[PDB]
Amino acid sequence: DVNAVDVHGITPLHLAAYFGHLEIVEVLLKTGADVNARDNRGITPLHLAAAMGHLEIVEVLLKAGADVNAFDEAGDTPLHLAALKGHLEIVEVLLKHGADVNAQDKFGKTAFDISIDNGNEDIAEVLQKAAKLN
Amino acid sequence: LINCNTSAITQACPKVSFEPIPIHYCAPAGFAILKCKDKKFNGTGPCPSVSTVQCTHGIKPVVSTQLLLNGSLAEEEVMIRSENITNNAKNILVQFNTPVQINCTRPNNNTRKSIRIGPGQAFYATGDIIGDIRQAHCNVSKATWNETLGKVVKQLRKHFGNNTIIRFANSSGGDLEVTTHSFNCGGEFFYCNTSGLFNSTWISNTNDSITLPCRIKQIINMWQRIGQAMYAPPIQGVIRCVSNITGLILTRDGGSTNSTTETFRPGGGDMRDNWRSELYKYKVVKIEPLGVAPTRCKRR
Amino acid sequence: NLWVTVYYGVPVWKDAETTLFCASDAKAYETEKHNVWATHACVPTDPNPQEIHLENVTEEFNMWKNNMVEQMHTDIISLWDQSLKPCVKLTPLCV
Amino acid sequence: FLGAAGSTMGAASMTLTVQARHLLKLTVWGIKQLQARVLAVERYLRDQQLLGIWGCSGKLICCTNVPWNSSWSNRNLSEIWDNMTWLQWDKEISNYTQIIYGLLEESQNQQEK
Amino acid sequence: VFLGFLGAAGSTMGAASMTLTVQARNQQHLLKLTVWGIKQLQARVLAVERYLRDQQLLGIWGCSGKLICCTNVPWNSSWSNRNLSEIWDNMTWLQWDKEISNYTQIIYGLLEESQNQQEKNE
Amino acid sequence: AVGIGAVFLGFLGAAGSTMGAASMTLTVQARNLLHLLKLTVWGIKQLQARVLAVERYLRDQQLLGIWGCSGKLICCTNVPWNSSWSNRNLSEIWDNMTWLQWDKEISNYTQIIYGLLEESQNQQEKN
Ligand SMILES: *[C@@H]1O[C@H](CO)[C@@H](O[C@@H]2O[C@H](CO)[C@@H](O[C@@H]3O[C@H](CO[C@H]4O[C@H](CO)[C@@H](O)[C@H](O)[C@@H]4O)[C@@H](O)[C@H](O[C@H]4O[C@H](CO)[C@@H](O)[C@H](O)[C@@H]4O)[C@@H]3O)[C@H](O)[C@H]2NC(C)=O)[C@H](O)[C@H]1NC(C)=O
Ligand SMILES: *[C@@H]1O[C@H](CO)[C@@H](O[C@@H]2O[C@H](CO)[C@@H](O[C@@H]3O[C@H](CO)[C@@H](O)[C@H](O)[C@@H]3O)[C@H](O)[C@H]2NC(C)=O)[C@H](O)[C@H]1NC(C)=O
Ligand SMILES: *[C@@H]1O[C@H](CO)[C@@H](O[C@@H]2O[C@H](CO)[C@@H](O[C@@H]3O[C@H](CO)[C@@H](O)[C@H](O)[C@@H]3O)[C@H](O)[C@H]2NC(C)=O)[C@H](O)[C@H]1NC(C)=O
Ligand SMILES: *[C@@H]1O[C@H](CO)[C@@H](O[C@@H]2O[C@H](CO)[C@@H](O)[C@H](O)[C@H]2NC(C)=O)[C@H](O)[C@H]1NC(C)=O
Ligand SMILES: *[C@@H]1O[C@H](CO)[C@@H](O[C@@H]2O[C@H](CO)[C@@H](O)[C@H](O)[C@H]2NC(C)=O)[C@H](O)[C@H]1NC(C)=O
Ligand SMILES: *[C@@H]1O[C@H](CO)[C@@H](O[C@@H]2O[C@H](CO)[C@@H](O)[C@H](O)[C@H]2NC(C)=O)[C@H](O)[C@H]1NC(C)=O
Ligand SMILES: *[C@@H]1O[C@H](CO)[C@@H](O[C@@H]2O[C@H](CO)[C@@H](O)[C@H](O)[C@H]2NC(C)=O)[C@H](O)[C@H]1NC(C)=O
Ligand SMILES: *[C@@H]1O[C@H](CO)[C@@H](O[C@@H]2O[C@H](CO)[C@@H](O)[C@H](O)[C@H]2NC(C)=O)[C@H](O)[C@H]1NC(C)=O
Ligand SMILES: *[C@@H]1O[C@H](CO)[C@@H](O)[C@H](O)[C@H]1NC(C)=O
Ligand SMILES: *[C@@H]1O[C@H](CO)[C@@H](O)[C@H](O)[C@H]1NC(C)=O
Ligand SMILES: *[C@@H]1O[C@H](CO)[C@@H](O)[C@H](O)[C@H]1NC(C)=O
Ligand SMILES: *[C@@H]1O[C@H](CO)[C@@H](O)[C@H](O)[C@H]1NC(C)=O
Ligand SMILES: *[C@@H]1O[C@H](CO)[C@@H](O)[C@H](O)[C@H]1NC(C)=O
Ligand SMILES: *[C@@H]1O[C@H](CO)[C@@H](O)[C@H](O)[C@H]1NC(C)=O
Ligand SMILES: *[C@@H]1O[C@H](CO)[C@@H](O)[C@H](O)[C@H]1NC(C)=O
Ligand SMILES: *[C@@H]1O[C@H](CO)[C@@H](O)[C@H](O)[C@H]1NC(C)=O
Ligand SMILES: *[C@@H]1O[C@H](CO)[C@@H](O)[C@H](O)[C@H]1NC(C)=O
Ligand SMILES: *[C@@H]1O[C@H](CO)[C@@H](O)[C@H](O)[C@H]1NC(C)=O
Ligand SMILES: *[C@@H]1O[C@H](CO)[C@@H](O)[C@H](O)[C@H]1NC(C)=O
Ligand SMILES: *[C@@H]1O[C@H](CO)[C@@H](O)[C@H](O)[C@H]1NC(C)=O
Ligand SMILES: *[C@@H]1O[C@H](CO)[C@@H](O)[C@H](O)[C@H]1NC(C)=O
Ligand SMILES: *[C@@H]1O[C@H](CO)[C@@H](O)[C@H](O)[C@H]1NC(C)=O
Ligand SMILES: *[C@@H]1O[C@H](CO)[C@@H](O)[C@H](O)[C@H]1NC(C)=O
Ligand SMILES: *[C@@H]1O[C@H](CO)[C@@H](O)[C@H](O)[C@H]1NC(C)=O
Ligand SMILES: *[C@@H]1O[C@H](CO)[C@@H](O)[C@H](O)[C@H]1NC(C)=O
Ligand SMILES: *[C@@H]1O[C@H](CO)[C@@H](O)[C@H](O)[C@H]1NC(C)=O
Repeated sequence: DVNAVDVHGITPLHLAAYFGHLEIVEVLLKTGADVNARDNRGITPLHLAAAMGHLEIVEVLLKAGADVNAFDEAGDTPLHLAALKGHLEIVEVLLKHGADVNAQDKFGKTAFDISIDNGNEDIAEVLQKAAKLN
Repeated sequence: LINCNTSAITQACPKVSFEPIPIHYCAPAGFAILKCKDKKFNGTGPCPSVSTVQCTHGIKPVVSTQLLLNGSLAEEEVMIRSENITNNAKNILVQFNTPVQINCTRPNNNTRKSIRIGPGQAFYATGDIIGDIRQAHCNVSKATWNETLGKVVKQLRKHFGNNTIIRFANSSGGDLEVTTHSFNCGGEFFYCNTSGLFNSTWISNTNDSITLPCRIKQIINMWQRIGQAMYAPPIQGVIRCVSNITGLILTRDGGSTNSTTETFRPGGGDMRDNWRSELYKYKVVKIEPLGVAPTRCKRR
Repeated sequence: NLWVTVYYGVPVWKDAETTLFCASDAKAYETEKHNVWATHACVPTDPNPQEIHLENVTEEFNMWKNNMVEQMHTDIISLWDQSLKPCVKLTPLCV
Repeated sequence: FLGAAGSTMGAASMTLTVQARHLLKLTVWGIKQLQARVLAVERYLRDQQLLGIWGCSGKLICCTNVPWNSSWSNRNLSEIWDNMTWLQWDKEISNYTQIIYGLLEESQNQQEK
Repeated sequence: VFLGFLGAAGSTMGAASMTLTVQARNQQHLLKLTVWGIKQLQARVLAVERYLRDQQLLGIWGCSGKLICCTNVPWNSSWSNRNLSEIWDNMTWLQWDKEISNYTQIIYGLLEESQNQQEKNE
Repeated sequence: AVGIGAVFLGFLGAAGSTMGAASMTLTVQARNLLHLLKLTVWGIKQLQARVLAVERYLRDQQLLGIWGCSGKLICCTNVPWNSSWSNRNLSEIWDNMTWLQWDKEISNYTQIIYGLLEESQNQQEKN
């Protein structure tokens, strides 16, 4: 099934974005899978694609219509997951789509503060450039 | 630009139980099967004792890479077989004289939790609750498998010099079907790390179980044709399969180094090699009774 | 001079290629796909297989050039094509 | 007929003259035994129909007046009868089997004339 | 045997003799398979029996083992009344025994009597 | 046992007849030769009987055709007749005796008769 769902809310599109395979992602988005499919914890496939560091999967999801500021149970945008593990290009692509730099999670932490906390200054400078040009 | 357009087919997964059943092959009418009972078969060459049979023995159609789980046992000792020696491009196949019993468990509690604090708690928890579904660890006994490795290096001394040492490394790299031991129990395909299994070097005049991790992947590269596939999520119940290890597939790294230290890696990847490992000593023939022979005989 | 004579009843075999029928002792009480393929496509096994051993025989074996395995490979391809169907399957088709 | 192949050429030439003298399960195995026996009989009659062209029909040992090239045997032929078996000899002349059969059939054609 | 004969039945008889020569040089699914197998085996067994009967009839005529055999019975113009030049070109094998079906038995008996006379001459 | 198994006893008739009459009537007698469980289990047994009859007939025909008489019911062979086998006239055996008593006479000798026929055919093929 294209839109198959388990008891925990994970569709095959979540695992396809997780495991880093572009062909299954394209095929599922061609057949009509939900680009904004949400599980019990509010995770979108853009979250798993952005956090692990797969660029083209993020591009295929965003041109299919995925939400850029999508919020999970904890209120985390895919920008927070992109800046969580030092992925500069995913942050740059999400700001090219228009991710919110002022978006805060349930812990009140922005992408600015978690980029500062993780010690990756290069992502923080790009986020500062994006916030200045907003 | 050459038009290479992929075609995909989506159909609902049966999610059914799957076990291999030993099947036999028999010759049809007008044909016979020859079997060699010599222990030193050598692969290519003459066989001293050839006997005719009407059917094969028990063949279990098992697909596995770098190891053979369910298969026939060697009769007398360990033999290796290869098409060419030091060609470094053809697989070397080993049948063990004694079975190495391997057992593998997967935890089905699904209660492993960590008290995470700070940002990223939701993604950590999601990664934990996903990885509890896809994680396994198989057991290998050191005491029996080390003895079989000591037997197979003793058998490997004959083909290569026996003056320079040989050693074992892990898989070189490439597709995940080749680099990891891919085997199925209950319809779920397990990719098992074998890096620590082949870890030791061997020099001449020479109770715990080493665990080996196995990650479950839903996307497989199928062995029939080239391509990709996707299957059903794994069953929430526990899957435990208990079986021997009968065969081993090894690729030898060719060495231009003057020290000539031989390196062996687990290869596999071709199941035709796996079914050649069980049909090594069998041939199919037909009967031609009419023949000619010249002699000094006049007609009428 | 030499002349050609013909001889019949001579025990000479030649290697060849034929379709080999599978044999499997399957009961088909279970709904296993590997079991039902064995029931649908194979016969049961030999009860008393006749083993005849030869005293003097010379035979050159070449199992790497063995054909027998080439048919059984496509047999297992058919076996898991009828036994297991994936949720999504993809193959490249290039002009 | 494939048995006793361990003997040599000159011994097989003598021993061929000696040679001259649960219900669904049982049905599906007996039917394959019947295929074996019926195709054995059919192969025997087909080979006798083939041998009827050469004039040696019904006779196990026969003689013709068909000329034999020394290039086919490529051997002095004195020692092939005592120490060399049939199985090696058939593989010696495997490339040159159809042309001598064609030589027999036209030789019997002028034997008709 | 009999199944392969029927192909190319209506071709011309002169080429049919040569292609005759180069011819004669030569759980419900399981139950259905076995019952059609035993039907095919019964067909093959009766084919072998009919071949045995016709070969023994040729042995009565003295033509045992010969698919093409020459006899000494003279041809009678009242049997066919057909020219020799066009019978082998412009007539098939199937029309020939349709053209003689009342007269084949006297030919059979006189051939048997000629073989018996030839045996008596020895 | 239908067909070939019937004609194995087909020539058994007129067994007590005159020796000269049966040999003429061999040609005439040879010329005179012409629901679930029933077809799956029962049919293969009659198929076995019929193919056994065919196998016996071809074995007997091959043994007859060893001596150069393939397809011939009556054939003359160049083997001379030793006087120690019969030491009787040609007239009285064909005018008085029968086949059963004659095989009772030559059951001791027919084993070397078959071998001497094979040797004579081998000598014929040698020259
Ligand atoms: C090499 O050969 C060995 C020997 O056959 C194989 O080892 C077998 O491995 C399989 C795993 O794939 C084992 O099968 C498991 O059996 C469990 C026990 O239940 C069985 O017994 C009860 C009572 O008799 C039956 O009612 C039941 O149907 C089973 O036959 C099952 O619990 C397992 O899963 C079952 O239950 C789940 C519950 O959700 C279902 O979803 C499943 O579909 C399934 O029905 C599983 O079937 C088997 O026992 C092992 N045999 C042994 C130890 O002798 C190796 O797997 C083989 N190697 C390879 C690579 O295949
Ligand atoms: C089995 O493997 C061995 C190698 O382990 C093969 O031997 C090698 O065969 C190649 C091909 O013929 C040889 O290459 C040739 O070298 C000469 C110069 O020596 C060159 O002039 C030719 O043009 C050609 O390149 C090579 O020398 C030889 N030996 C080695 C590498 O030591 C062998 O052929 C293989 N046999 C089979 C049956 O696969
Ligand atoms: C066989 O064993 C070797 C040695 O352990 C394995 O090599 C290791 O491979 C992993 C990736 O598979 C490497 O990790 C990577 O390191 C880079 C370093 O920059 C890092 O950027 C990546 O994020 C990743 O962590 C690891 O370094 C490497 N180790 C060595 C010593 O080279 C190899 O993978 C094993 N092969 C198999 C099939 O098991
Ligand atoms: C085992 O098989 C190998 C196959 O390569 C045999 O190797 C032969 O070695 C000789 C040595 O010069 C070559 O001339 C041959 O071409 C090789 N191949 C064959 C098929 O003979 C080896 O001799 C075999 N050993 C035993 C004990 O049988
Ligand atoms: C198989 O296990 C080995 C460890 O025995 C893995 O090697 C480790 O890989 C991680 C990932 O980069 C490194 O951080 C470790 O330092 C490595 N340890 C050693 C001892 O090399 C290897 O990656 C595993 N194979 C697979 C395919 O996962
Ligand atoms: C692993 O190998 C052992 C050793 O051969 C197997 O145990 C044998 O099983 C067969 C089948 O019933 C018996 O006939 C033998 O007597 C057993 N031998 C011993 C020494 O116990 C065992 O079955 C194998 N495991 C699997 C899953 O096949
Ligand atoms: C060839 O056929 C003719 C005509 O059929 C035969 O003619 C016979 O003629 C006499 C005349 O008194 C009749 O008594 C016969 O009954 C006719 N026989 C037949 C078969 O009808 C003639 O005998 C035949 N034989 C040959 C070769 O001349
Ligand atoms: C008829 O058969 C007898 C034996 O039954 C033959 O008698 C042999 O004759 C030779 C010499 O000619 C003796 O050396 C043998 O001892 C005799 N007996 C045996 C048992 O061989 C007799 O020669 C035969 N006659 C013909 C004409 O063949
Ligand atoms: C799973 O639960 C059982 C029973 O509570 C326990 O004995 C076992 O150790 C648990 N497994 C793990 C891996 O902790
Ligand atoms: C075998 O591996 C499992 C993990 O799958 C582990 O719990 C168990 O302790 C291992 N067995 C031994 C004897 O170490
Ligand atoms: C699994 O195999 C190991 C081999 O080291 C053995 O010690 C252990 O007892 C086995 N466990 C079971 C449950 O059979
Ligand atoms: C066990 O393995 C070690 C290498 O880790 C080796 O030195 C030792 O000889 C082995 N024991 C045997 C083969 O009995
Ligand atoms: C080792 O190699 C030598 C050649 O140097 C050879 O004679 C011997 O048979 C080989 N094997 C052993 C076990 O020594
Ligand atoms: C083998 O495993 C040990 C584990 O302690 C590791 O330290 C070592 O690097 C591995 N490789 C070799 C060649 O010993
Ligand atoms: C064939 O086998 C027999 C077995 O008794 C033996 O006596 C004979 O010498 C063998 N023939 C050979 C080796 O040529
Ligand atoms: C050998 O074969 C040739 C044909 O290649 C043929 O012309 C010749 O007659 C044969 N015999 C001899 C003795 O050359
Ligand atoms: C063939 O063998 C005989 C007998 O040993 C010998 O006289 C003759 O010279 C040989 N001929 C050849 C061509 O070797
Ligand atoms: C028969 O022909 C093949 C064709 O290449 C050749 O390889 C083989 O050596 C020939 N057999 C002989 C000459 O005995
Ligand atoms: C059928 O007749 C046509 C007439 O043109 C001829 O070409 C063809 O060869 C004939 N087919 C056969 C099988 O004789
Ligand atoms: C017909 O028969 C006559 C007389 O036998 C003959 O001369 C002629 O060639 C035959 N053929 C044709 C086509 O007239
Ligand atoms: C063959 O016969 C037909 C009439 O059936 C006639 O039309 C045709 O012209 C004839 N052809 C030959 C070859 O004589
Ligand atoms: C052959 O005999 C039948 C029997 O009455 C008859 O109908 C037919 O006309 C006859 N054919 C010829 C050509 O005489
Ligand atoms: C049987 O014997 C009697 C005695 O006179 C004779 O008349 C009769 O013809 C014999 N039977 C046969 C079939 O010869
Ligand atoms: C055998 O026949 C001859 C000539 O007919 C005769 O003289 C002789 O008496 C007969 N002998 C016997 C025993 O009948
Ligand atoms: C015929 O045989 C019987 C019994 O052996 C005998 O009584 C009778 O005299 C014989 N007749 C002739 C003419 O030999
Ligand atoms: C034939 O053999 C039997 C065997 O008991 C014997 O009684 C009989 O006298 C023998 N007859 C002749 C004529 O040798």
